[PDB]
Amino acid sequence: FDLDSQDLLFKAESLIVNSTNRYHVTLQIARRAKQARYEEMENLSEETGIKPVLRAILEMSDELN
Amino acid sequence: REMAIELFQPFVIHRLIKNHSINNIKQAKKLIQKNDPLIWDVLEEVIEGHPVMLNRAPTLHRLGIQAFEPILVEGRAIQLHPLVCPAFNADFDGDQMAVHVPLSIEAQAEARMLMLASGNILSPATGQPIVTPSQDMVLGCYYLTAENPGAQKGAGRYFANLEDAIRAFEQGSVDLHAWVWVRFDGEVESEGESDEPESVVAADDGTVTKTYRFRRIRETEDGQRLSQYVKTTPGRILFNNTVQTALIH
Amino acid sequence: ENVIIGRLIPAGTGFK
Amino acid sequence: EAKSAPIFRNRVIDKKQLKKLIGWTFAHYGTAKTAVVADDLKALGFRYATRAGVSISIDDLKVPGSKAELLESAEKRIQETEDRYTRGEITEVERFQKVIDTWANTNDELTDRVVKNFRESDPLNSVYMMAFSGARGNISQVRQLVGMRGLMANPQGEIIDLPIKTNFREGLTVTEYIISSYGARKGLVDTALRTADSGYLTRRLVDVSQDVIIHEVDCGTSRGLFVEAMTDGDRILIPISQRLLGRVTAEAVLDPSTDEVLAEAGQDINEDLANRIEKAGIKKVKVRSPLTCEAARSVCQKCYGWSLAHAQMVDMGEAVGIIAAQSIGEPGTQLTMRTFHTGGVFTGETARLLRAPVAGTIKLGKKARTRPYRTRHGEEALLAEANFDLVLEGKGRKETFAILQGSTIFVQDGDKVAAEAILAEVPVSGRTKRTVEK
Amino acid sequence: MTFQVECVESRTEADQGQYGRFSIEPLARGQGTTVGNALRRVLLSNLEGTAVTAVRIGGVNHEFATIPGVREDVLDILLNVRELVVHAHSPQPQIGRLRVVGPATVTAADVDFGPEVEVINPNHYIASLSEGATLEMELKVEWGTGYRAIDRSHDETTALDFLQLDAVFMPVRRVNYSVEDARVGESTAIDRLVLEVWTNGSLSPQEALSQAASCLVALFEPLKNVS
Amino acid sequence: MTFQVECVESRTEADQGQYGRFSIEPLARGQGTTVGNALRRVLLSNLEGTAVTAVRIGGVNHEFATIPGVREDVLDILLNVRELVVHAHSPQPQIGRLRVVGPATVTAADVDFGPEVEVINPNHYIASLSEGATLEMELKVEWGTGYRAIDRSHDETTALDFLQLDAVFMPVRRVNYSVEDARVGESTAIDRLVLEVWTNGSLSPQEALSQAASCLVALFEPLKNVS
Amino acid sequence: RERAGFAVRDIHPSHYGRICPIETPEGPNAGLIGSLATHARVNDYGFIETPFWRVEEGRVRKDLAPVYMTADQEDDLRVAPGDVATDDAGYILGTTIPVRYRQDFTTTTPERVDYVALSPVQIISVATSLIPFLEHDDANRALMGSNMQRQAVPLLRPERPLVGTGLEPQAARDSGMVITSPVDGTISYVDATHIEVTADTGEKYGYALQKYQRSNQDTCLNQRPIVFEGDRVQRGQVIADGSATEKGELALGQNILVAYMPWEGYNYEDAILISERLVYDDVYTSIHIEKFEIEARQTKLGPEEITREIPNVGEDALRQLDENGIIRVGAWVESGDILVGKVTPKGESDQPPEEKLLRAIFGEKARDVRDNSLRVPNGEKGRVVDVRLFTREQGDELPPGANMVVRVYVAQKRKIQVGDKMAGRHGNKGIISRILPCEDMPYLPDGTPLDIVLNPLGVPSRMNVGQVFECMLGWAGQLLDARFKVTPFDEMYGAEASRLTVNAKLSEAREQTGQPWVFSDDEPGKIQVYDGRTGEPFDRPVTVGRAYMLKLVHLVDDKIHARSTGPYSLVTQQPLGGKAQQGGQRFGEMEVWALEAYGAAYILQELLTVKSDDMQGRNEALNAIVKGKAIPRPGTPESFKVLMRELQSLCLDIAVYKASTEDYEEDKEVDLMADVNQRRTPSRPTYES
Amino acid sequence: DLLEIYYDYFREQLGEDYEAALESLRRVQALLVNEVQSVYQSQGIDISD
RNA sequence: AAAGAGGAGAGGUA
Ligand SMILES: Nc1ccn([C@@H]2O[C@H](COP(=O)(O)OP(=O)(O)OP(=O)(O)O)[C@@H](O)[C@H]2O)c(=O)n1
Ligand SMILES: [Mg+2]
Ligand SMILES: [Zn+2]
Repeated sequence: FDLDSQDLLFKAESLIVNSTNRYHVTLQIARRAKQARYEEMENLSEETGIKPVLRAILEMSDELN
Repeated sequence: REMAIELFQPFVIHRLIKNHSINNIKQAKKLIQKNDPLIWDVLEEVIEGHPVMLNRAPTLHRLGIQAFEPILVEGRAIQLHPLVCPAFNADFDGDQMAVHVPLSIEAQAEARMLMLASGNILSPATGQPIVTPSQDMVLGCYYLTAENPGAQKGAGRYFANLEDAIRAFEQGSVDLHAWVWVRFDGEVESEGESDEPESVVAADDGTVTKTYRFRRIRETEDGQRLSQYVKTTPGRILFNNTVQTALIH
Repeated sequence: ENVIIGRLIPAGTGFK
Repeated sequence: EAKSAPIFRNRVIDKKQLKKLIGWTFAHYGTAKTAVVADDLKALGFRYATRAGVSISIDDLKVPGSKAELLESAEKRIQETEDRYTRGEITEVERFQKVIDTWANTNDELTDRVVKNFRESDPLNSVYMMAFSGARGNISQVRQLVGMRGLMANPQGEIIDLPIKTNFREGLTVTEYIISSYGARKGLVDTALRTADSGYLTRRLVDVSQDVIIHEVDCGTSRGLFVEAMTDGDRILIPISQRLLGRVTAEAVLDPSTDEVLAEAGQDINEDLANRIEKAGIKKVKVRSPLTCEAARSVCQKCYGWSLAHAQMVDMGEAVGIIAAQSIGEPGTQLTMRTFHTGGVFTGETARLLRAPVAGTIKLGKKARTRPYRTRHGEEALLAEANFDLVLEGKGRKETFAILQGSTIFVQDGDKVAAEAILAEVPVSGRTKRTVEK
Repeated sequence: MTFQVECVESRTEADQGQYGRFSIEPLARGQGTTVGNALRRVLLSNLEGTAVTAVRIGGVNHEFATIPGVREDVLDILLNVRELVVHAHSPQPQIGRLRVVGPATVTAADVDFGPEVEVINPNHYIASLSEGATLEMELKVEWGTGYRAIDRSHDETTALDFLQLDAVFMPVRRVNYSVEDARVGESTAIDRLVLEVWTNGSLSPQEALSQAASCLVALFEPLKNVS
Repeated sequence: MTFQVECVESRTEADQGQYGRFSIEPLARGQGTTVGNALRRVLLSNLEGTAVTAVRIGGVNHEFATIPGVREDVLDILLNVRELVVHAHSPQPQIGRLRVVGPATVTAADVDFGPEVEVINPNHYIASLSEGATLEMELKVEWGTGYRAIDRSHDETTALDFLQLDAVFMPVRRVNYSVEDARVGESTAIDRLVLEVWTNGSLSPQEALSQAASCLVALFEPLKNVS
Repeated sequence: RERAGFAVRDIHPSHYGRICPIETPEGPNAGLIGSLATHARVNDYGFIETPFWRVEEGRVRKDLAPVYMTADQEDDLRVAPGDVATDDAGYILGTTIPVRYRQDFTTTTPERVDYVALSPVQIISVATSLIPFLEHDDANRALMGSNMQRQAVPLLRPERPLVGTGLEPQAARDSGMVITSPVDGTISYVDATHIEVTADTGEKYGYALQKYQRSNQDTCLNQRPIVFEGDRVQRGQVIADGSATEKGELALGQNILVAYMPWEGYNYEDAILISERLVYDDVYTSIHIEKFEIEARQTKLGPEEITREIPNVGEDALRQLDENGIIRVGAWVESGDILVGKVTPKGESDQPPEEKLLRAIFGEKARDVRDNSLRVPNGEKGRVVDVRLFTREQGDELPPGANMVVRVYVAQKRKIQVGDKMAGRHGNKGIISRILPCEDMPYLPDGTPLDIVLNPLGVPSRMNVGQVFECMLGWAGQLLDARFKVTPFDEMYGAEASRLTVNAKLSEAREQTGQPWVFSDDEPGKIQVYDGRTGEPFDRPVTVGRAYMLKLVHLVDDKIHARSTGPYSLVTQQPLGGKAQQGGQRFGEMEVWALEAYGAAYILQELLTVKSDDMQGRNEALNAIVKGKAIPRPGTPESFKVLMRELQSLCLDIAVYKASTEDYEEDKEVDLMADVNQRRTPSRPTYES
Repeated sequence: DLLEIYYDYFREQLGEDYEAALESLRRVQALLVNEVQSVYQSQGIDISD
């Protein structure tokens, strides 16, 4: 695939750096992943080939732009 | 694979029911027990993106448990990266390790963002590095950059760029410990370098050449540099080029 | 004490 | 993550340089580049370790050619001491102490000669290369390989007066093997019997402070602690720059030269600020400490400071008591189980000797107050009662030395001291060890 | 025997260099190492190219080795000339003349390399000139293989008319190879070979691979007639 | 590109192996290693051969039994017959039969394979029998390359009471080579390669060299077309 | 153990020559168990004696019936060690001899000496006496080597060492597997199970041999002949030997080619890289035998029966059984195969009684039995080599309450693989991490690939340099076909005895073979080595030799374990512990400290409740995972309730209370042992529907 | 007894006992920390304060 | 539908 784990590591590091607490951002990521999984499970099929946690990391890093 | 097929059973059953529609749980269990080739294709993608926790028996500090990303191997032994051995205090002469699997999404997020083994760089006891090369990497880097009065073939040659020296070395035309001059513009530190210009030569049109023990600099009339050459060894060039290249990717 | 009864510890992600 | 270019290191690269490079990379780029840099360095080292073809041989272990004369001088001194004891001029304790000191000094001189010979003869020897590059070995094992084993210790921790005068390349005798069995037993008993004390200590430490958690941001306190360097006489054992990293100042810091202010009140200290403070004098600094926090819980975020694993201020909700307990209790337990790595040799720690560089006469001073004294080797000397200065005059060179209180002097005023002669001795301290019955 | 070759990615750099990646699969358990090593050894040292071998600079003082009006001395000019890339279409040597006057920046596009020799990169920096300065130079090219060093003349020479330089006739700049698993399912051992080639520009990676393969085939052909 | 290959020495050991030495010259500066290492690698791993893969003994059904009157047990007999050297002229498998009675020393000379299979060493020790003993055996022969381990997956019990063996098809025992300088006064760096082959006996060294050269040519040929 | 002091774990001066000072356990009972020395013996009172030779005026009388002495008899005499050198086995050389007087080491002139020890190796035990060049090693490594020499596995075709010490034949002989000829005659009959010897007079002697038997640790005991028919033998000659002995000598390992250099990271920390020839040449291949048992009891409801008619099973599961229902000898079995078919007549009552009573009244008797037959466990396979059946009416003493016993024996062959432990005699151990094809290993100037590559970094750190001596002597021994034997403490004849001996042997081998590359004068122990992947020589010559290596009983096949869900404990309702019963791994308090220091609270909470003993949350979590939904929040673990009941049993009033939110109302007690949700709570997690 | 000496001296020197207790405890704390750190530094162990 | 319950000794490996 075009998405390697190195990019996810850099994105996670960037998410950690631009915040005041690591525990708070961990909780936010967990909440977003749960919401995304529930949305997937009740409608359509979506690009299921990515875990919800990775999806949440990707959207949260893209929102930084 | 024998451990992985047992530690991840409910996820494999769920993926067998959802995709590649089988029927019910009993058929999936029969398929798993009979060892159909499809279950391995399912397991290869069940475990992708799921962290795992590794532990060694005497846990003296918080670095004795760490999270990794697994890949399936053939055999009956666990493979470990050499750079994390000193933190675990483990060598390959009889030791054993324990493996644990998180279940919920919160646990997976915590394992990825708090305990992943690529983010543990400094020591909580003292803010010193903990992932330094240890036994044979140190010996190789020492042999690469050492000195050798003997075996000096191709000494005195001149090069441009740091890649010409490497290319000439790969052809066998220069030795590994020879003394060569290379054109380099940047900050350089040497061992035993004299801060006083050993020779100064002033030429016409306001130019000056200053020669040190390991350097040769050309300057205009109280102005900027024009060139700088460094006297070094091909192995040191290899080391510094590797370090410089690694910091751009 | 939260370990013995099985609750979230008041440190880390279970702070609040 | 960018904007800093690496320097060209034109030198030999041992473990210390690699650690410095790793620290620099983490400080300047982040925690994601450091992993790839370490991976690349590991790959390069692995690739070029096998090209060299490093091996070990019997003829690679070089023994200095001046061992026999050193041994002969040692035996002459020991025989003099034993004759003196037999005549009836000293007791048994003084004889034991004298022989122990003589053998320790002989071993020290031998290992110095071994290192000098190894460095001068061939710098590409495999043993030298993989011992003094920081790869696996240490000096105490090369000493036994190519020097001499020395004195042993029994399981109770006491010294045996019969030394082993051979090394492993030459081969031991039956008596020396019997003697080495005692060190082997000492290590075996130490590994599994003494490890319970460290575990008990760390369990107690964990229990005493399991509820210290960061709950407050600031307490508003002007109290603090004074921090300076750790020295022993005129030698600095721990500098002040290492102790100030990650601490918050309780008061403004002023340069003793000008009116410039290096830091304000309530400012954390990074590496560069600590280096600037040390370089410009400054012997004491007042900092915020958890010993003086006024928080009505455990500690506040401002009185704690940095978190050493992340190189920044702590997060709210950290369990720092557990970290403190398992940071204190780990190294002792780990070191208890590594005793057998050196056999059972006795780790020497001798007194400090002052020697005359060149011949001359002794002038002494005017505040010199001394008393007759009997040393631990059975000798008559002088014990000092106050600090003074010793003046040694020569043909064209005059030197002065400072003598502190409590040290012993072996010379008087007007004597003709030869070259390389002992003048004074500072004995070892009794602290850092537990006192028992006699 | 029963393998396939594919080309994955190709680029062209700013300096007109070229890059190529090839995938070969499937092979027997150990054949990838032999194929890759033989290809690398033949590619890096057994191909023909052109290079500048002799130069002559007019208006040179034998002391201080400095050209009047030019910000660089002889050493830098000689180092910059050695990196010039040429491609000749004839087996006989040719000569080239360069004459530049006035304030200008000399470039490889200002060399008259006959009617057949071509300059791959016409943006190669050589030297800079100021007012009242002129540069007159002569260059000679040849054929050869590998990195040919010269005797007694590292770089710094200022004496005879035609200066002799140590040359590098190497169309291929870098070669890497790797072997990976291609089992697919559960069966005997199968591997796949990945090969990366960096070429200086006068050749394409596919052409270099074809030439190396032809050379190896010609090498190994006459050994099967002994039985 | 054009060179001469000659055979210098050829000798036979005690009817159980062959030795050959070859000289190849002239070559380029560094092509001796390139040719020699490839030849060694291909010779030692990528050659076909014949071996015994299954044995049937009357009165025995597993490998931990004994026969009354025979000095050895089944495991030793299986180990002895595993290292028997044969050469087959046809790709299809054959079946060989043996029957010996009385006080005797059973060697390999009394195995009837038929005119499609030849036994190389007829003095291969197998077993010894006392007065009141008999030995009856059947052997199977197949083609392959390398090392093959037994698999208990053939649920179709066609090989009833047949005892399967781990198979080793390697007809080349040892390979060595060296490079010498063939320069004669003139400095041109001409190489000469000397190669030595120790062969099991079912193949002569010339045939092994020809097969290796053919395999290498077939490997390196399909790369000359596009890339 | 608890009440033992500390003076009992030390070495006393009276132990010399009577108790070995090296061999001892390395656990909690270190220093409390010892081994008898080689030359020691016990008299009729219970005290230990040791022998000595007497000297007269300075001459050792080596032909005067050595004197055995006790610890208190020799306290008042000057006794010399066994390394004192004599001129011609006569007068003592030198002028200063070390002696022991009044339990003290002293020195004296060679005329006041009274007794001399017999041997320099009189101070050590049997296992420690098989290590050559032992005086150049560390004592701890000698202890480790002695310990590890007793964990070796007997091999298919053992080999005796090239470099020995001289004690192997006696050690092999004094243990009882070597058969020796008692007369001076000929050999009349040889067979794989019987040997006959006929003497010159005319009488005959017969011997039978063991064949593939089982030991206490599931190893193999086997005997094979050595002699041929019609051979002429002598007295004391060996005619048969055991599983772990060569022709009269102990043989535990094999001699293989070794080089000391690093590979591409595969020798990182005491890991081992080997070749593929060690696999397909059947080196380090061993045989193991296991036993399975079954019995037929008599319950109060009715006796159980061994039969073939197993209810509710396919026909493919009964192919290998015969008549009675016992597996046949010579069959190949995998996991799940049926060895002995046993059926139990049991009347369980778990169905509505209407159908059962109707069938009983109508008749049509059918199978009301249960199947609990004997099956091979997971991860086992092999051949069936022996079946033994014991019953009544046969003169058999069966256990009371039983009617039949069946025993089955299964044999297996094992080869070396990744994850197995290897070691030598000098304290060097390692784990195999990679197996290479023989065309990738380094090779010699002869063209021969190597067998094993060892990291040199571990030689000076562990301080065991006797292995280099051993390898350099084995190289010459192989090149010469000599099989030398060396006695420890050989420097009493010179100054550099071992080095000079090795150098002389190597030079002689170089002269005899005619190959100049086998020995070098600038680098005595080093040879040039080439790379099998590229054909390029390495920068410097490396050390090459022949090493004697062993394979230990710690194999990775008996160490891999995993679990998802299994049995639980009766009281605490926590997972069981143990490999043999599908047990879980313990999460101690140190790991809890580490997880608290990290800050991961959800991981810890899920570990403590859902995965261990929350009887209701286990099934909810399992079914939520299966259905792909979220995992509900946990409740209260069972151990807390057990503790509360135990505390209340001691007449203590302990309870949990809920705070009053408002008003004057007092706090209300909470009932912990009550059901909150109307859902089932089974004993084990299950897949619903 | 060092604590008792400090308490008595500071109680006489100062007015109240709150400040005296604070001063005595501070001095004893500093002494204990320095002693422990020195004992640890005697070996090759490095720990933050 | 079923299926192991604890305890005590002795010996080993990180
Ligand atoms: N009573 C013991 C014995 C051993 N260990 C553990 O096992 C390790 C022993 O490692 P080992 O391989 O036996 O020795 P090392 O000191 O590693 O030396 P080497 O491997 O070089 O022989 C100890 O460090 C410790 O982690 C322990 O915890 N308690
Ligand atoms: Mg270890
Ligand atoms: Zn505070």
